[PDB]
Amino acid sequence: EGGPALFQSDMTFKIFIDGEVNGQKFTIVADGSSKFPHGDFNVHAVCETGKLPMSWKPICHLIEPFFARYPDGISHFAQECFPEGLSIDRTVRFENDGTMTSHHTYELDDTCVVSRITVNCDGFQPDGPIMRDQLVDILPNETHMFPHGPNAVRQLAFIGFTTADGGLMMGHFDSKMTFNGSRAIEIPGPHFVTIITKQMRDTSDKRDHVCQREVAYAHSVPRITSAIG
Amino acid sequence: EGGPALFQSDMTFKIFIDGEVNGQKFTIVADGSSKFPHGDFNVHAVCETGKLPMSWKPICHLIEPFFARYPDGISHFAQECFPEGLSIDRTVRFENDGTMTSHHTYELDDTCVVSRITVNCDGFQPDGPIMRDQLVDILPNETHMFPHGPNAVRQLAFIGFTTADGGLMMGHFDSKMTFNGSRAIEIPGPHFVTIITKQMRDTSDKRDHVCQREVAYAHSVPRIT
Ligand code: NA
Ligand code: NA
Repeated sequence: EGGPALFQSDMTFKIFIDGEVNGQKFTIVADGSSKFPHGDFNVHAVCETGKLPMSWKPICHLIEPFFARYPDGISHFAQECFPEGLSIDRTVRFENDGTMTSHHTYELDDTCVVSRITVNCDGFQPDGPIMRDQLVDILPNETHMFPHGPNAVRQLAFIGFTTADGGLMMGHFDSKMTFNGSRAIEIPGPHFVTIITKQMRDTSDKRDHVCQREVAYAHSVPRITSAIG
Repeated sequence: EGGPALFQSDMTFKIFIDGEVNGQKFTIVADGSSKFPHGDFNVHAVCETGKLPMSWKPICHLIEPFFARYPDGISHFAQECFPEGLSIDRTVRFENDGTMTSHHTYELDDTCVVSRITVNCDGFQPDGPIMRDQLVDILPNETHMFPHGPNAVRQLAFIGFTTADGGLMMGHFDSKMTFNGSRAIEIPGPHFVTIITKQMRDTSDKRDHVCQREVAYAHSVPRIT
């Protein structure tokens, strides 16, 4: 078919993030694993440039759609896309402050997916909860997957973050995933992928790092036909 | 006695929509019932000005949040608002198209809920998918509910409609539900309400007649560690 074939074993992945927040460059490298059947995976992320000038929380969606556990009967696009891979173009528009714009590419290196991401963060308030690291947790969410022309899928999401003063920071996530090949590919119908994300500190690592576990799984909701069933 | 105690019965409801779309005034008088434990209900939507001048599709959300089946661990704000009732302010932004701004009030009549809605449909493309009635299916969605201050909840959603050309027109839905009381009211934490709707264009006479079914229920999602 046959991308899903390749992902039937336990994979590794490596992430290279080249970023810019308010004219200030930063670099994040990450690695982790996803044991079959997937949909529950951990990543260790380190800031190469010493200290991250912002909250690690908004970085969560940067540090693997092919690792979400999909169901039998919904087509797993991210996985279909290999070996030739896929690009992602993504904007996160945070209400009353900055926009995160990223470009991703994914290559398959045996049982290792290599991810290369440039990210720009502009218009972020230097006093705000993101720059001042006042973000407490990442809200779970129901992202919405929509077929998009012949080579793409579109992921729309509301990503919310709890602040220190108990309020809420809301990002408008819009993410295009484009298949790199020219061959026809199966494009899944409208569905959902649920994403729950927790960021933790490992006492082991002295570096500016996070460990991050994501539980992600796809699902659909039964359409009604008057009765329906 | 307030809140969900009022909803422990079977119930009807009534909707009055005063609207306009790029000038064209229209009134809708929808009516329906919902049956304990609710979460699945029908509405009979009747235009009192004859022809609805745009698709009936984007009107789905206009034609009952208290009729969602809420599980036990999740506070049902829409119901807790009663008797005092609830007001709603709602914007829906269509990519490359117009914006529905609506304002709803709700009032309890023992076991009947009265809905009073105004809605401006503006900036809509005169030849686009909505005005040309080119939208086939209303896609289902997982609306996101968030606490919004001491007396409100915010509902965010992407409401997709499939077009004639087979593609999808996307609505960015932002709706603020505010308790109209001074009394203290529980605000639920972040959750979701799954909404599934099916629309049908019931036997046509001097008026646009429309039937709609909606399954709608609230849920949380897992948490880690
Ligand atoms: Na599919
Ligand atoms: Na609750």
